[PDB]
Amino acid sequence: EKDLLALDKWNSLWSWFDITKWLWYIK
Repeated sequence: EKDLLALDKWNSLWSWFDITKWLWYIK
């Protein structure tokens, strides 16, 4: 059951698409 919202698979997108590292300097 390939889930597009399965956060268990999003963990990989959070390793390179991490903007918090960007917002941590401002927000």
